[PDB]
Amino acid sequence: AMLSFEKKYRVRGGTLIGGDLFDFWVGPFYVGFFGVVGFCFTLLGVLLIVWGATIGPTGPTSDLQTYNLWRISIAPPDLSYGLRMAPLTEGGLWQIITICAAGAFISWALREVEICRKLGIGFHVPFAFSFAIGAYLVLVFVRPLLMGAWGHGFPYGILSHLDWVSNVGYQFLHFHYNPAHMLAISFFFTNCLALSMHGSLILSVTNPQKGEPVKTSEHENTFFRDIVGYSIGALAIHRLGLFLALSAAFWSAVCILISGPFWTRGWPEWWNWWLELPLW
Amino acid sequence: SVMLLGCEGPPPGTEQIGYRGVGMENYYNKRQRALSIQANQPVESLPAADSTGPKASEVYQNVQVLKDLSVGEFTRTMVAVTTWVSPKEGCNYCHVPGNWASDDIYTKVVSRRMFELVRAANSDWKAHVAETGVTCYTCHRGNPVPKYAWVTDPGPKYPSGLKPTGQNYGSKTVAYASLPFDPLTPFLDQANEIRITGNAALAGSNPASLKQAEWTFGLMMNISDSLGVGCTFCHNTRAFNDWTQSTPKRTTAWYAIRHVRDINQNYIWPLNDVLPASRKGPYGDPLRVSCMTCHQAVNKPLYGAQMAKDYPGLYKT
Amino acid sequence: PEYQNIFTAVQVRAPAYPGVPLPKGNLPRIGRPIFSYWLGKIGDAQIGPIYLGLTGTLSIFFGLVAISIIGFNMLASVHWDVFQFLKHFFWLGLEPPPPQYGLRIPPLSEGGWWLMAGLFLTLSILLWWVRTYKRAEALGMSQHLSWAFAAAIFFYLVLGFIRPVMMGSWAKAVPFGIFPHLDWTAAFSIRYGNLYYNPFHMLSIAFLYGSALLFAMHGATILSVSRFGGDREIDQITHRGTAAERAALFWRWTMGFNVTMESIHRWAWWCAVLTVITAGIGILLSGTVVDNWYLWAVKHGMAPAYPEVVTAVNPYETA
Amino acid sequence: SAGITHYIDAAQITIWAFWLFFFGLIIYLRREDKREGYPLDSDRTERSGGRVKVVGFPDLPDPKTFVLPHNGGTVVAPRVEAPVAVNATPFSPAPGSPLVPNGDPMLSGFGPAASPDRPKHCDLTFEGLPKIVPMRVAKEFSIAEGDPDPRGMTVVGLDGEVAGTVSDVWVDRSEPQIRYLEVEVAANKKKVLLPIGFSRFDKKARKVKVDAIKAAHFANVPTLSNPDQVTLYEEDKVCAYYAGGKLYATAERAGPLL
Amino acid sequence: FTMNANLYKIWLILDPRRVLVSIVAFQIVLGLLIHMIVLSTDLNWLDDNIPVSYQALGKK
Amino acid sequence: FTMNANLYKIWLILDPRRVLVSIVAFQIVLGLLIHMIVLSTDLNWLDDNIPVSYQALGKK
Amino acid sequence: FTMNANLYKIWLILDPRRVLVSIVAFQIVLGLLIHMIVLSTDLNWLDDNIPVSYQALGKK
Amino acid sequence: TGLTDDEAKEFHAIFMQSMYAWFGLVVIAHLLAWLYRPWL
Ligand code: BCL
Ligand code: BCL
Ligand code: BCL
Ligand code: BCL
Ligand SMILES: CC[C@H]1c2cc3[nH]c4c(c3C)C(=O)[C@H](C(=O)OC)c4c3nc(cc4[nH]c(cc(n2)[C@@H]1C)c(C(C)=O)c4C)[C@@H](C)[C@@H]3CCC(=O)OC/C=C(\C)CCC[C@H](C)CCC[C@H](C)CCCC(C)C
Ligand SMILES: CC(C)=CCC/C(C)=C/CC/C(C)=C/CC/C(C)=C/CC/C(C)=C/CC/C(C)=C/CC/C(C)=C/CC/C(C)=C/CC1=C(C)C(=O)c2ccccc2C1=O
Ligand SMILES: COC(C)(C)C/C=C/C(C)=C/C=C/C(C)=C/C=C/C(C)=C/C=C\C=C(C)\C=C\C=C(C)\C=C\C=C(C)\C=C\CC(C)(C)OC
Ligand code: HEM
Ligand code: HEM
Ligand code: HEM
Ligand code: HEM
Ligand SMILES: [Ca+2]
Ligand SMILES: [Ca+2]
Ligand SMILES: [Fe+3]
Repeated sequence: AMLSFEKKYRVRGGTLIGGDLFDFWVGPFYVGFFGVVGFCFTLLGVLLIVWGATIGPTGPTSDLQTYNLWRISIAPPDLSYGLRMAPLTEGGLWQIITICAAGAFISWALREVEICRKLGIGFHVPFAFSFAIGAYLVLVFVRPLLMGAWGHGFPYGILSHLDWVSNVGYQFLHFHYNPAHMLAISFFFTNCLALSMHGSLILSVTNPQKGEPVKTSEHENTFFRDIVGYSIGALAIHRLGLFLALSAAFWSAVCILISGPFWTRGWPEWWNWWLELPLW
Repeated sequence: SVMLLGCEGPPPGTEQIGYRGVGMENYYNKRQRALSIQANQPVESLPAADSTGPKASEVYQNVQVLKDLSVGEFTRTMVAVTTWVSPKEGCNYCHVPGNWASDDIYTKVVSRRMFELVRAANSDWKAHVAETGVTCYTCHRGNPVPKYAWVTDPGPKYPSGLKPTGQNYGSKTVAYASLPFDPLTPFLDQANEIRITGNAALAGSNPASLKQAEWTFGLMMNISDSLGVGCTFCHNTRAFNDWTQSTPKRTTAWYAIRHVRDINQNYIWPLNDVLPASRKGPYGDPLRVSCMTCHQAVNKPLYGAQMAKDYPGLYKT
Repeated sequence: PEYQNIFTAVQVRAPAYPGVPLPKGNLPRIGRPIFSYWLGKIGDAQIGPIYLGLTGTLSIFFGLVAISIIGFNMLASVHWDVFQFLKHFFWLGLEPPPPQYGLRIPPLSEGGWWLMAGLFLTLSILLWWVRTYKRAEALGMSQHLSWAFAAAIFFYLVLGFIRPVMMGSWAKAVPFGIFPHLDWTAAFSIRYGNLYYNPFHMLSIAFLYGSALLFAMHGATILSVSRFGGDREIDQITHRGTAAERAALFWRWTMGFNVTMESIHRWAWWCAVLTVITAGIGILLSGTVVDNWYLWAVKHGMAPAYPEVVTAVNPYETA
Repeated sequence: SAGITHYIDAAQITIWAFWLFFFGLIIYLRREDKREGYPLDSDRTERSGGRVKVVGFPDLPDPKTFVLPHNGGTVVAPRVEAPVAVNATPFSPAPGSPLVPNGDPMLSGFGPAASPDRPKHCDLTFEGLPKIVPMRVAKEFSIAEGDPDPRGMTVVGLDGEVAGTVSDVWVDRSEPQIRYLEVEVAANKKKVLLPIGFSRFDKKARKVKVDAIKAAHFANVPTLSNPDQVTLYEEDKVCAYYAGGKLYATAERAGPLL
Repeated sequence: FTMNANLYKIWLILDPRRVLVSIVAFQIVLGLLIHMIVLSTDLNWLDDNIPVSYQALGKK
Repeated sequence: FTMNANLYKIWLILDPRRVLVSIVAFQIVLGLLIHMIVLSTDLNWLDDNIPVSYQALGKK
Repeated sequence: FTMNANLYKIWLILDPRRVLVSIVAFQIVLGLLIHMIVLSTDLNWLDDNIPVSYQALGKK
Repeated sequence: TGLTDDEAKEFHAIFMQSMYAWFGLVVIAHLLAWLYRPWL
């Protein structure tokens, strides 16, 4: 099964590892080396995540053990072990499962890599996706490492990983005062401000008023030049966006990292350096 | 504006407060904690006394509290006090050259109260102070006027009428936040309801104001930086008001929130009548007490330094 | 200038393009276009001209009043001491009217200026929305931007119009302050039992996230395909091209399915516009319909269960 | 989301109200996601999904109508497009398997080098002149005050060897920018256009580096009909040729690294 | 309208349509503003004092 | 009249469109920035002293 | 330079400056990584003992 | 710029009389208030 214009693109080659072997397409997907890899992590983890719902906080017969997607949770081991493997039951699952996350995320990127390698397109997507993965490598590896405990990670619970975000947040009082955190936020907002703007314009030029032709880039420019003056540019936005997106994550990564390993006091207070400046 | 990149370095302290992976964790700077302890050390207790001889009220004529004690013990409790309060100005601080019993110098008068004050704490408010207790040092730490004392903060400057907006200024009171920054007076001094977290699922039951919660947040901030910890310490942020979950400390502090009131409402406020100008705030109110006063940025004053135990005169007789 | 279609290596310039001809009644564009080598090294270099009619002028003047009022009071609290002004800027802010006024018009002192500068900022946006509507039809363009901007405005008014007024107190309104407004959202949550359990608030995040996600994909993809002219979406939407012709295959092979060059922009729209949609709601429900989203969740068996390794007593029931 | 409900309230009476609108909007989208491509071609791997179906969850939408501008035709979405051609053989009789390019993959016009037959016309500006044209016609366009001039630089190649020298660059009237480079191949002495996307600069040695194809490949690059304007048809078939290099310019590239 | 004589020359340099819209708008705000800045202070005529309290004879 | 001697040559380098427009703005904002700040100041006139509080009288 | 006798051949495969500078960094990141890892707790020569006591004694 | 000496001096003149138009109308303004509410 291929698209009206797929067949003429399914070329052989452009593989990183053992490509020729797994070099083929299963439905609308691609496999190759990394293709099989990720899968070997998917079920090996996805099922473990289910095994957690099965087992539960204490036991499968317990009253805590539930199957409500909301209440489901897979918390990491205590901070006692630090950088040690805790019993599969007492934190082990999380630890192992997480190792499957990196194997899924990273491979998924690597897989995208050669996938682009075949279409001779740019490696933008993967490189971009890297950040997302990188950000993850911070909320589970980097941070915990400089904190000396794999238990610093976040629980794998649809709603469970929100509390971990509330505590660690208040752990520094009003977590709204974090420099990197603020900055990052701005980006997330700008980004959304960009999408709501980009996507909108396109549809507003290719589907104008009734009895009207498809506008051209000639309009797009003027449009935003008549509401606020300047127009970033066609691909410019596709650049800007990509930027915001990544920047949003980057600055965020920093945001949490600095929180703890590089600062134990309360963020609201950090801003004091600006106050204690010999100028006021 | 700018983004932080590391004013403190790794690996920071760690203290697992809640169940594995609940977010409830304490992270403290290693070095800082060191310096804090070091510079925040007590004073070795004085040598034990004979505890015999005659009684205080026996020989000493003008004694209203330390009577129970003997001479050596009382002479001792007189020494300690001088080293803890005015080790700088000697005994002449709360007395008159010769008149070991005169009550002309205000420093004495208060000292009396302050005495009962302390005792009370150790004798009737043990759920808070525990079997440890507090001494004149805990607050005075060797200074006639406790460094960490407070007063009704005036706020920002007078725009000639619209000045009431007392929530726009980073006061060290609230950990450099932008809250009212003066929760000590309305709470630590008064008794304004701190609770605002609705106890019912749907609306129509709790009339609490949004500003109100900002106020509580205020106080909490201040408290948080007083003991020098993170809310995780007392609670699990997803249950700011569920006690069934929140932390033993949460309650312990509860009592203090009043032990402080007590200390201001029944001891520190009355003495204002005799306290001089430099001891009175702009609003005429006297320097009161706060969690910051004792704790001074340490969950347990002097890191659990048990001083009062070695001083029997510092307990209700 | 690393070329991954990141920075325009070599720029060129042509006579200032005074926009396209507008219809009858629409004032002629104004402003001598400017050129910036640097800025242009990011995207477009030419600047302006800009349109400014009734609605426009009426807007730029309107909201410019609110800003002044705000910045004014800010510099007012600091006792007009710029020194301490640029110092406490973040902290400084125009606080709302005290609860001791409900909705009644307070004196310029106790909350007045806020309200005033508020209505001037409320209409300033509502008016600006029309300003955009006038820039769309004047070019035969559609109103996808207004529709979105509307959605955003919706949530904007939820923070004052529909919710506060529905509560009967100007107290439940965000203040004019960089930092203090952070406390607002900080307090609001605390006041209503933790927005983490608030359904809509979550749904809205899925967008603040999704949004960032998509553009990270799109903005990127278009570039990766910028080689095969993937930036010129317009002529791609009309007559499909090679850019969009591989641009999809990628996603398809990667995630299974995919959409068209046009299609996607539609997803993006609904993934962004729906953000605030789930915003104004999640807040329109809070305070009025619900008061404690935590108990609300567990009420519906949402809130997860955690062992009890730590617990505190309750001096209230005891005493 | 629980299977059984014992609690009722307004908050929840609006939540489902959303999911319905959501489950609906996601479909609205899907429909649109099929205005280019579908129906599929084969059955290599029977459409995968929680619920198979003939052609996806949502039935194909109704053909939209696009009125191009003045002096233009009309486009419909979706549209019944005639089957294309594949200049490659199946690497294996097993479905999904790739198709090996016949002859010189550098010009086999398959995969990386493969490009659809775009309209054999040319894109225009708002008024009607060919949008993308050479500076030899753009009497107004000039190199940004300061930025180094490309016209005159020698276009190097993958292997490193020089392939030719730039004789002019193609600017864009509609959107001020440089989109192509009128390169003058040395071998064939012909004039082929070079796309920005593949065009790299080394202002130090006055060059336009290209890792796409070798210097020799610049020879047989899809020629243009009119040297005073680039046709959309060719335009897309142009920069596509370079793509091949991205995967054919060297046996090592297509070959595995580990 | 005496000085009107020499003032007529302004129309030759500035676009009349501008000074009109700029002002028709400028007054818009000023008006909405004054009643506001005033009603919020000197006399909140609407419901601060006179006439017969809508609260007294009203609420009861 | 003194300086007005050679000050005419000014318009020869500074366009009138410029001055006229900016001037209006400055004098507008500037002015409003006076009744404003000064208003907030003691010599307020709307609700400071007189008219002596009638609100209190008429209201109730 | 014992094994260095036949190890010269490794250069036809590995680029010259490629692994050259590719290691210059490696070293760096390692150095500070180690000055760092060691500093954290084992031996904190900076502040831990003497011949210091400059601030504790000096400041006081 | 954009003009010669002629048109220039003419503008300056009328432009002045219009400026003294303000100062006078504003000074007389201040004075009227100065009498009523004395600042300082
Ligand atoms: C009391 C709580 C505090 C608080 C505490 C914290 C804490 C604590 C943290 C944040 C973090 C973040 N906070 Mg905060 N935060 C607060 C209030 C806010 C507010 C607000 C308006 O009030 C906002 C907008 C934010 C915004 C943010 C983000 C900038 C940041 C998440 C960044 C990110 O992009 O990760 C990007 C993404 C990822 C790491 C995940 C990786 C994605 C992977 C690779 C893909 C998964 C695929 C999956 C398996 C497949 C699904 C498909 C199915 C098969 C169908 N916070 C309050 C004040 N915040 C976090 C942060 O800084 O991170 C850097 C963080 O740790
Ligand atoms: C970024 C800072 C915090 C964090 C803070 C928050 C906050 C705050 C919120 C979420 C929310 C969500 N987070 Mg989270 N989250 C973090 C890290 C993660 C990671 C990760 C791999 O690291 C994952 C997979 C998730 C997943 C999720 C989703 C369940 C939920 C929807 C978000 C969204 O719409 O994104 C945009 C993207 C998409 C819609 C597309 C793909 C996402 C899909 C729908 C989620 C699938 C996850 C699945 C249950 C995992 C198991 C898969 C098995 C194969 C079954 N979070 C870090 C630790 N997260 C929101 C929520 O409602 O939680 C209940 C919310 O409000
Ligand atoms: C401790 C505090 C709580 C919390 C409390 C709140 C509160 C309270 C709210 C949110 C809301 C949101 N939160 Mg939250 N939030 C927390 C933690 C998080 C985290 C996190 C990772 O930890 C994340 C990712 C989020 C994410 C989000 C977003 C989904 C949502 C913001 C929508 C938005 O577009 O705003 C940006 C956009 C707008 C306000 C609209 C724009 C309107 C117009 C266009 C602006 C006018 C322009 C004007 C002219 C500008 C001139 C200015 C003048 C100078 C004055 N929250 C913590 C748990 N969150 C909002 C929500 O939707 O709740 C349901 C909200 O109200
Ligand atoms: C402060 C204590 C006093 C008081 C003292 C003063 C004093 C003192 C002054 C005013 C002035 C003013 N006061 Mg008062 N005022 C008080 C209470 C009030 C109240 C009130 C509701 O209580 C109001 C509404 C006002 C209202 C006003 C304005 C009418 C006026 C501001 C003019 C201006 O800045 O133009 C801004 C300027 C311009 C737009 C441009 C310059 C004007 C030129 C000359 C004309 C333009 C020429 C152009 C090129 C030709 C084209 C024509 C058209 C533009 C198309 N006052 C109290 C009682 N008031 C000022 C005034 O009226 O000066 C005359 C002034 O000096
Ligand atoms: C700066 C980077 C931005 C970004 C970009 C980005 N994301 C991307 C991409 C890019 C460029 C892709 O190419 C890729 C994609 O969609 O490819 C088709 C993707 C993607 N971004 C995704 C999600 C995602 N991105 C996010 C954020 C961002 N993505 C940033 C804004 C977020 C959040 C939290 O806001 C989420 C949730 C996925 C839809 C997809 C990647 C899918 C993938 O590679 O999955 C691999 C693995 C599996 C399918 C199996 C996992 C099972 C494991 C064995 C267990 C792991 C357990 C897990 C850690 C527990 C999670 C529990 C939570 C519910 C608490
Ligand atoms: C309780 C109960 C009864 C349960 C029943 C359970 C049952 C029945 C289960 C059986 C059903 C099963 C097992 C189903 C499994 C389905 C699975 C596993 C799917 C895996 C695929 C997967 C993880 C997909 C992730 C997709 C996600 C989350 C994408 C996020 C971004 C997003 C909004 C994408 C949608 C729009 C698209 C496709 C964007 C990509 C895209 C972008 C970004 C472009 O820029 C672009 C440019 C030019 C042309 C095309 C495109 C393009 O397509
Ligand atoms: C002196 O200043 C100078 C001249 C130098 C200029 C400088 C100005 C500066 C520096 C200004 C800075 C401003 C800043 C930093 C502002 C920051 C604002 C922030 C952070 C705002 C954040 C949130 C604001 C919100 C959510 C506002 C919501 C407002 C609403 C909902 C208003 C509603 C109003 C209504 C409904 C009015 C209704 C009319 C009546 C009341 C009559 O209906 C009964
Ligand atoms: C070492 C120096 C000091 C000596 C020798 C000393 C001695 C004494 C003596 C003998 C008495 C009881 C005498 C009587 O009233 O008849 C007494 C009482 C008292 N002293 Fe001191 N004193 C010293 C320092 C201080 C200081 C620094 C303070 C102040 C904080 C202080 C506060 C008091 C008070 C308040 C009483 C009365 C106690 C009561 O009411 O029961 N003294 N002191
Ligand atoms: C029993 C031991 C204590 C003695 C003898 C003592 C003595 C005194 C004296 C003499 C003063 C007046 C100082 C002056 O201004 O000249 C004073 C003030 C004060 N004391 Fe104590 N005190 C004791 C314990 C405490 C404790 C435990 C606290 C802490 C809560 C405390 C808090 C204060 C405050 C807030 C003031 C007012 C500030 C001031 O007077 O300058 N004192 N104390
Ligand atoms: C900065 C982080 C903190 C925040 C945001 C916070 C917030 C709150 C809130 C909202 C309440 C009111 C709950 C209700 O409606 O009943 C509260 C109460 C309370 N908090 Fe915290 N808190 C923080 C840190 C702390 C810490 C560190 C302690 C411990 C020393 C503490 C002790 C208490 C106590 C004892 C009460 C009950 C007060 C009463 O009797 O009304 N809190 N907190
Ligand atoms: C209202 C503000 C105050 C709060 C919230 C507060 C809170 C607390 C808490 C939570 C603890 C237990 C710490 C732990 O478990 O490690 C504690 C201990 C203690 N507090 Fe306070 N406190 C306050 C004010 C004070 C004041 C004014 C004094 C001074 C006289 C004081 C003296 C002590 C002492 C001596 C201990 C040690 C008891 C022990 O070891 O368990 N506190 N306080
Ligand atoms: Ca506030
Ligand atoms: Ca004066
Ligand atoms: Fe796009």
